[PDB]
This record gives sequence, C-alpha cells and structure tokens, in this order.
Amino acid sequence: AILSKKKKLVADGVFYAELNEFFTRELAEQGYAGVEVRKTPSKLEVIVKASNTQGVLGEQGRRIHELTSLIVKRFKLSPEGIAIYAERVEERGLSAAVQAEALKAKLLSGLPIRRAAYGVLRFAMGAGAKGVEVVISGKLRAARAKSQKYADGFMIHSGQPTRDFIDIAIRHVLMRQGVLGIKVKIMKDPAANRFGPRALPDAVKIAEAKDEDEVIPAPTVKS
Amino acid sequence: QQIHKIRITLTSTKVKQLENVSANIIRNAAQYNIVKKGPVRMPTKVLKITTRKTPNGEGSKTWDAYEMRIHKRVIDLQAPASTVKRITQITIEPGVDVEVTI
Amino acid sequence: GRVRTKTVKRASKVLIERFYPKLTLDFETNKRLTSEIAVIQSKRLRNKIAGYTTHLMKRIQKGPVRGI
Amino acid sequence: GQSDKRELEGEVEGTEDAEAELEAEAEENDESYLAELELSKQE
Amino acid sequence: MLIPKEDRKKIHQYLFQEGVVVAKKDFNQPKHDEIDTRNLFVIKALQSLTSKGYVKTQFSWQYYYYTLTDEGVEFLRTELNIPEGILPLTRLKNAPAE
RNA sequence: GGCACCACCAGGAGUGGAGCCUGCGGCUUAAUUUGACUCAACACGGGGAAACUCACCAGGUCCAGACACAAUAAGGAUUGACAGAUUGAGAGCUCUUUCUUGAUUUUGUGGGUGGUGGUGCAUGGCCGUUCUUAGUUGGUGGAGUGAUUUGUCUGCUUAAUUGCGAUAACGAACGAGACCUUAACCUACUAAAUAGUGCUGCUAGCAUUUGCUGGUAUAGUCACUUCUUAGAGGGACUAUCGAUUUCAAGUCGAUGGAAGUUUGAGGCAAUAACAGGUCUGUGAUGCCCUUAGACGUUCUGGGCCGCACGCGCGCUACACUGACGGAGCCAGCGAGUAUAAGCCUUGGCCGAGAGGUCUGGGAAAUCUUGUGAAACUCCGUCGUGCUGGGGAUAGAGCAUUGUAAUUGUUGCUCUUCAACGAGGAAUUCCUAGUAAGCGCAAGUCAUCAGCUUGCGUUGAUUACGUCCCUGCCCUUUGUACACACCG
Ligand SMILES: [Mg+2]
Ligand SMILES: [Mg+2]
Ligand SMILES: [Mg+2]
Ligand SMILES: [Mg+2]
Ligand SMILES: [Mg+2]
Ligand SMILES: [Mg+2]
Ligand SMILES: [Mg+2]
Ligand SMILES: [Mg+2]
Ligand SMILES: [Mg+2]
Ligand SMILES: [Mg+2]
Ligand SMILES: [Mg+2]
Ligand SMILES: [Mg+2]
Ligand SMILES: [Mg+2]
Ligand SMILES: [Mg+2]
Ligand SMILES: [Mg+2]
Ligand SMILES: [Mg+2]
Ligand SMILES: [Mg+2]
Ligand SMILES: [Mg+2]
Ligand SMILES: [Mg+2]
Ligand SMILES: [Mg+2]
Ligand SMILES: [Mg+2]
Ligand SMILES: [Mg+2]
Ligand SMILES: [Mg+2]
Ligand SMILES: [Mg+2]
Ligand SMILES: [Mg+2]
Ligand SMILES: [Mg+2]
Ligand SMILES: [Mg+2]
Ligand SMILES: [Mg+2]
Ligand SMILES: [Mg+2]
Ligand SMILES: [Mg+2]
Ligand SMILES: [Mg+2]
Ligand SMILES: [Mg+2]
Ligand SMILES: [Mg+2]
Ligand SMILES: [Mg+2]
Ligand SMILES: [Mg+2]
Repeated sequence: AILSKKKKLVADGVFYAELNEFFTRELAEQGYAGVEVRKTPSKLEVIVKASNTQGVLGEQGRRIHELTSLIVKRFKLSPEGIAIYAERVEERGLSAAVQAEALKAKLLSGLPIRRAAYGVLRFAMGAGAKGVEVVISGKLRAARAKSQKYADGFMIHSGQPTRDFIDIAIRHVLMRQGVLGIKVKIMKDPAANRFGPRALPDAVKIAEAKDEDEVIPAPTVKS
Repeated sequence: QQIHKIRITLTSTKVKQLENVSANIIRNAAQYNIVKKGPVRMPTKVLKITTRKTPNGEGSKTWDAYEMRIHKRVIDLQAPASTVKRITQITIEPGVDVEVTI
Repeated sequence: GRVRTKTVKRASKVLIERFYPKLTLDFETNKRLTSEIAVIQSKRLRNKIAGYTTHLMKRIQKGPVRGI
Repeated sequence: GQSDKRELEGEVEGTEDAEAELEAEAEENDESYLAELELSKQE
Repeated sequence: MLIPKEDRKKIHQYLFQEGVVVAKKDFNQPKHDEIDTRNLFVIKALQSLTSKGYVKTQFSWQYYYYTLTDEGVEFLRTELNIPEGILPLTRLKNAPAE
C-alpha cells in the first residue's frame, strides 16, 4: 500500500535481488548472465541476458510464457503488467557469469580440471578481455582439499577501477564427494567501455610533437 | 480543469539519469513557453546499514558500512494537465520514478 | 612526506623532452597547457604532473638535469 | 593435473576447445482451444 | 496425505489453466489466496505430482515455483475426464516476441 | 640494519584495589544447550534468552513417511469426533460410547524426507590472521651444467621496493601511489512556498524622533541566494622566498592561503598460506548418526540468570575543579504507519511522579524536531563529616509492556544508606578538534542498553624523537628441518 520513499527504493532492490537468484536457479543450464528490470508506464519490462535464448524460448516460446506466469502469481501482478524478453549476450567470452556456468557444466561431466580451466582462460581472452584469473577450490578424489589459480594477462586488484572494469561470478558445484567452489574474475578492456571511464586512472597518453616546421622571416599572406 | 500549478517529484539512486530527465524537462519547458520553478535539490538521504563482517563470531571485530543514497527533486510547472503528463513520457527513464500531485 | 611517485615523475619528464618550448616556469600556465597536451584521467594527477614539471623547468634553467 | 602430462594436454586439448567455440560462436552471431471455456460450456 | 477429493480437485484445475502454481512456504496458512483450500494441501498435493514426474519444482527465497510438464497435461487429460481440448494457458502458443 | 604509542621516551586518562553490569572458567544442576582459549578466545557468534528464539531438561501431540509394489479393502481401507473417565490441559492422546467421511487413505518391502544431531581435521562460500607490514613477478641481457641468481642494491630519503643515486643490467607489471567516499573554501554559475533573509500588506508591546523587540504572510500571484540544500565546475601542486643536501631525491622554517601532518578521515587492497573460526546463516554441502516411543516438528513448564571461588570487556564512585535547589540554554548523525494487527508522536486535559486520556500532523528539508541533550554557566544551600560524597542491599506501595513479570522486564514514590577515604605486583589506549570527560540517535527491541555502531558539546598535558623493552620486516650466517622446531 502506502510505502515510504526509503522503503520503496529498497523494496525495488530487494525485489531485484530475489528475482535475480530465481533465474540463477531455474536457468542455470542456459548460461544465465543477468537481468535488467526496465520499468515503464503500464508495463514491467524485464530483460534477461543468457548464452542460450532457445532453452528459455523453446517449443513456441512455451517456457518463457510459463515462466512469466510464475512471477505474476508470486508478486500479485496483473497478467498484462509484466513482460519478459530474452536477449542474447553479445560477447559471451566477456561475461564471467556465463564462463562460470559453462565451467560447472564441464566439471560435472567428468572433464579434467586442467582441460576445463584452460577452456575459459582462452575463451575470455579470445573475446578481448584485458585479463582473467580462475580459482577452483574443493575436493577431488583426495581427502584433502586444494585451490588452484590460473591467471593470464593483466589484472588490477585494488581501488575503485575493480568496480568499473571487472565483473565476477562465484558458483558452488555439487560433486559426489563434496562442493567445488569456482571463481571467475574477468577484467574488460577499458577502451571498449561505453558508460564509465575509458582508461585506467594512471594511464597518461602524451601527444606527439607537432613541431619541426620551417619558419620564413617575415611575410604577410593576404586574403 | 485547464492550466494548473503541478508538481512532479523525482526520486532515484543515481544522479546522472536524474539530472538528464530534469534537464530534458527543463529544456522542453523552455522552448514551450511554460513558466517553471526548479529543479529543487532536496537534501540527499544516506541509508546506512552497519553489519558485522564475520558470518561467525570469530576474529577481530570488523564491520561493513553499506550505503544507499536517495536523491529527491521536485519541479513545479504551470501548464494544463494534458501537457505535463506527455512531457513525462518524453523523459521516461528506468531508474527515476515519477509521481504527479496537484 | 611529499615524495612524488613514478607515475608522475616519468610522465612529467616526457613532456619536457616533447614540449619544452611551450612550457614555462609558471605552474598556472603549465597546468592549462598539460590539459591540452596529455589525456589525464583525474584532475589531481593533472596538478601534480604540472607541479613537478614546473620544478624541473625551474631546475633546468640552473643547469642540466638527468633524464631529459 | 599433478603431472607433466594431462596438463600439456590441459593446455592444448583445452585451447582447441575454445578455438572451436570462438569460431562456432562467432558464426552463431554472424548469421543471426483454451481451457476455461470447457469449464463454462455446461449450459 | 489426506486431502478430500473435492479440495484436491480445485488444486488440479489451478495447476491446469494457468499451469503454474506458486505457494509460499507456510504450512499453517488458512488460504494460499489462489486455491480455496489449505496451503499445506497445495504443497503436499504438488509434492506428489513432482514425485511422479508431472511438474518441475523450483525453490527460492522460501517460495515454491511449480510448473506443469508436457507429460502432466496428458495425465489431467484422462484422470479429470475432461474434454480432449488441451493447452491450459501457458501452452496456448501465445508465442514470444522479438 | 629498519619500522611501529596493537613498542618505548615525555606525558595524559586510566584498568588491576570497592560495589554492581556482563562474558569466560569452575562448582552446582533435571538441564544450567553450545562455539571460541596469547596476540588473532572471555559486552564475541551482531548471543540485551520470561513464551518463541532453543539447540538443554521433565513431560504431551502430529506426519507435514512423497512414490512403485505386496497385503487389507465397499458386506467399508481409513479420518474426524459430543458426553464421562483420563490428562497440566475444552490434546478423540488414550479408555467406555456408537456416530460420521469414503479409497485421499491403514500394515510390510524398498525408497524417501527432515534434523541448532556428529565431523569446520572431509568441503564450498565468508571472515580473521601473517598485514595493511611493504612486499611480489615475469621479458631481453649478464653469471651458473643445473636447481637458481642478477635485476629486487652500498648510501641518502619516504608512510611506503618511494624516489634520488650507485650500478651487468635495461626497460616494465601487480601491490604502494594513483582510484572512490566523506569533512573543511566559493558574496563566481544553477535554481528553490518541504530552506532562509529584507522589504512590503496587516498587526502587536516599550520610549514617542522616523526608533527597538515581536506575531502573522502557501496569494505581497513581491525582491534576493550570504546563511540552508546539492550539480556542474573552480581551488593545493609543497606555490613563492630562506636555509641544509652528493646541490639530487628530499627535509626544516617563514609568507600567502579555507586548506601546506599523504589537507583531515576512511573504503578498496598483491604473490602465495593457517588443519585459525564457523556444517549453530543458508532449500551450501560429502560422509557418519537418527528417522514414528524421532535427535524431525509442535504444546506446557523449567533452564540458559542457577553460587564456597579465579579471570576479562565496562559503569558508578570515593568529593568543595564537588553535591544538591532554582535559574541561563546551545548540536550533529539518524528514524518514523493504513483495515493495519499498528509507526514517530506535538498540542490540550488529568496525575507528585511514573503514567493516563481526547484530538491533530507526518510515509516525511513540511510533523515529531530548533529532538530548548548532558556536561556546562550564574545565583543560593552545604562546609571536610563516611557529610547533603556513594547509592548497593532490602521493606512497603503506585504504573507500563506483554498470553504470562514468581527467580523482583522496566519506570516512579517513601524508607534502609553497604564496601569505597584515589587502589600492590603488573598492565592498556593515545599526538589536535586528538586524549579525556558529556550526552544524543541507530541496531537489537511487545518490554528491558551499565553493549556496540555513529554523531555532535566542552576540550587539554606532552613528543614530533629512539631502538633501551616488545613485535615484525630485510641482509648476512648455521642447519642432520622441507609433513619444514607442533621438525
Ligand atoms: Mg594499482
Ligand atoms: Mg589504495
Ligand atoms: Mg611511559
Ligand atoms: Mg573510572
Ligand atoms: Mg552484545
Ligand atoms: Mg526457551
Ligand atoms: Mg519450551
Ligand atoms: Mg539449559
Ligand atoms: Mg530440533
Ligand atoms: Mg579451518
Ligand atoms: Mg575454511
Ligand atoms: Mg632473466
Ligand atoms: Mg637470463
Ligand atoms: Mg616496487
Ligand atoms: Mg599499481
Ligand atoms: Mg509560504
Ligand atoms: Mg513584518
Ligand atoms: Mg588518505
Ligand atoms: Mg582447529
Ligand atoms: Mg546444519
Ligand atoms: Mg542446517
Ligand atoms: Mg542467522
Ligand atoms: Mg518428540
Ligand atoms: Mg549466557
Ligand atoms: Mg535462578
Ligand atoms: Mg572489547
Ligand atoms: Mg548544579
Ligand atoms: Mg526538522
Ligand atoms: Mg552516609
Ligand atoms: Mg537506593
Ligand atoms: Mg607504560
Ligand atoms: Mg603493550
Ligand atoms: Mg530481558
Ligand atoms: Mg536503544
Ligand atoms: Mg639453506
């Protein structure tokens, strides 16, 4: 009903947080990356970014139709008040969420870790990432647990720029002997950034010398 | 029910889109000869929550300090009600919500 | 202390080797010049780079400097 | 991958996995009666 | 679980025609606000259906997300003795958008 | 060799000595659930537990045991039940009692499922710690057969592997720094009836000089943005000038300045690691245990508070730089609701108080709210006295919250008025709006803040130095260690 300004913006955020996890659990197998809630008059546009937009929009769009119905019945929304669109992620290699979900689907198929880990190192860089580092922790046949880091290229660690040019995704992998924890850190190239800064804070680009012309003593060029 | 003194209240978490919508409405209220009052910068509200870092209760007593800035702006327009509402759809933005009160 | 770092020390001496004739011994004039010569991401690094370039310019007139 | 082998293989077999997927994925993108009525027809 | 045949019925004509059902996880709730029966009945009635491969169940933030399988439409086709006109509503081929 | 108020020097406030609050051990217990034990366990698990929470104890219910079978089963597989007994109970729990419902369902098999049950020494994630110390790495070149090494260093300097410089190295990367948030400046822009002001209408009091204090003002359909708010910018870069220095990095003084300690303060924070802590945050988890007389869940009552004792974080105080009694009277950070399940609550009226009642405002720069807070200041009483310091312990009474206050939730009134007369050995924190007082708000929260997280009022003494103690880092060195001295 009547809800305060402080309590309304938080509710929109809380709604987003709960809605986002719902897609992660339901659309985990389709490389779910993220969701964008575009509020508009007379409609609630929701844009989901996934590696595979066929599993959501399958068999005459039955799943996406049967999936928007699960949201009208839980948030007491009018059947016409919400519309869900499925959009393909443009650069699948630059999304750590897609890369972490892809790694889990390989580890659960029994593929070796080394072959699986290098499959995301090269896929991230091939998409144009400035750097990438993958950490996989857990237990594998051995009673003792271990973690292994797989770095590549250039990575920044401290300060604000990690919030601007780095996206991260952690998932738990359910194995027959325990839980495997994977961390996929991908740093995008700042030159391709279209909303924030387009370079690192300490990058200084000096222009070139425009000099080395020939000076003539003192004429006047009229027009 | 014609020309009225009409208030549009703008609230959002991020200021860039808030000022774009605010300036775009002001821009459209300039070429259209509509007298306007605003935008009025309301004192921003800092919603702060301070939790413990430890999920357990072991270690040094370290705390997080999260923040959620809420910026509120109100703009007063002197125009008929049909004109002001269509201005809102011209300057519709996902982040900023709009409420209109007479 | 006020020890300048390497991101400001090396970037300032590249300016002298490249734009010495247009530089000067005044910080205010140097500060405006480096905003059109270099792409500096932050204003604070602008007034630092120019503040050390001015010191080097003030030092070049007294004799030869190392690194330029 | 605790050996000099299977880790060589991790790299190579791993990289051919991506090279096959960048080209495949870059190709994937370049070429881009009701029911309630039956509950009311009891007249 | 002991559900009256009549109350179980309303649970079946809600899981068909809007073939998805959402139920908050509280067992003592008097009314699930969309099936005029006990909320616990809805959870346990559909726990059997997902137990016999007729609905997928998803759980997130203390909420149940029930969706009807294509195999489950056939089950309600015969057991409910309903006309063979299928396609509840989420299967009505409303088609997506591009 | 070097750095450091989690080290010291000069000092300040102390703690340890008293009473009490609270946590830990112990003792006790029907149970007094449990984790953590140097820093980095002990006002910590946001853990301020009447019920719930709850995991403990003494008892009582339910299946919320899906599903394939097999058995039983309409001549009824089973579920609910008045009355009496039973029970703590108006639990059909069970027992006499015959009624009701109708294949949902009862028994066995498998299979489940649920566990604040065990294992944090099987794990994920998170967090703490080494350590926010300043450290780490590769390309080419040099040395070595190699693992490796140099680069990554004598010296000076810095908060800093940060810089100068020396240089078989040269040129770089992460970390540092940059970055981000916040506080301090802008009479220079942009506006503001949810901010303020001068004028102006209308209007009050005091001396009449035209002055001085106000109220009113959402139509005065005024003027302005200095104070208030916040967006776009500007502004500090050690700027200029003196000293020292390898005349280098720098450092110390002045002048200007809002700001010259990284301008003050924080957020983030590298390469690896710990059997560090949590499965008592998770519908995060592998395995083990249990799964109908449950270790699931629920109901009732008790316990987590229990008291010969040892220890830690603190609060009141030991008086006169003070207690009371009147009077003066100034902040900032914040929070706030609807057919609820009841929010912040002014203003009026009762009441010594605590508190009660009637209206109204506020989903909020609008109202609570200028939160008229406390220390503080003035004037009085007291007069070195276990005194009017101090307010435990206890008796009697009055209200609030809550189903429920007994083992007093808390508040108020009268009475009792205890140790304590500045604290041994030891030991903690701290360098400027800082320490110390002093309160206020938010979190927990129906009630309860001696607790934390912040905020502001008043506001210092003493260094601006060192390796003497202590801890850590680096270099050299020894090694029979490499699961790395817990060897
Ligand atoms: Mg950096
Ligand atoms: Mg930093
Ligand atoms: Mg001392
Ligand atoms: Mg004291
Ligand atoms: Mg506490
Ligand atoms: Mg209890
Ligand atoms: Mg109990
Ligand atoms: Mg107990
Ligand atoms: Mg239990
Ligand atoms: Mg551990
Ligand atoms: Mg661990
Ligand atoms: Mg080399
Ligand atoms: Mg070499
Ligand atoms: Mg370095
Ligand atoms: Mg760096
Ligand atoms: Mg007004
Ligand atoms: Mg007046
Ligand atoms: Mg700082
Ligand atoms: Mg241990
Ligand atoms: Mg558990
Ligand atoms: Mg659990
Ligand atoms: Mg919890
Ligand atoms: Mg039991
Ligand atoms: Mg306790
Ligand atoms: Mg007791
Ligand atoms: Mg403490
Ligand atoms: Mg007094
Ligand atoms: Mg106010
Ligand atoms: Mg006395
Ligand atoms: Mg007393
Ligand atoms: Mg001392
Ligand atoms: Mg000490
Ligand atoms: Mg209590
Ligand atoms: Mg409180
Ligand atoms: Mg050795």
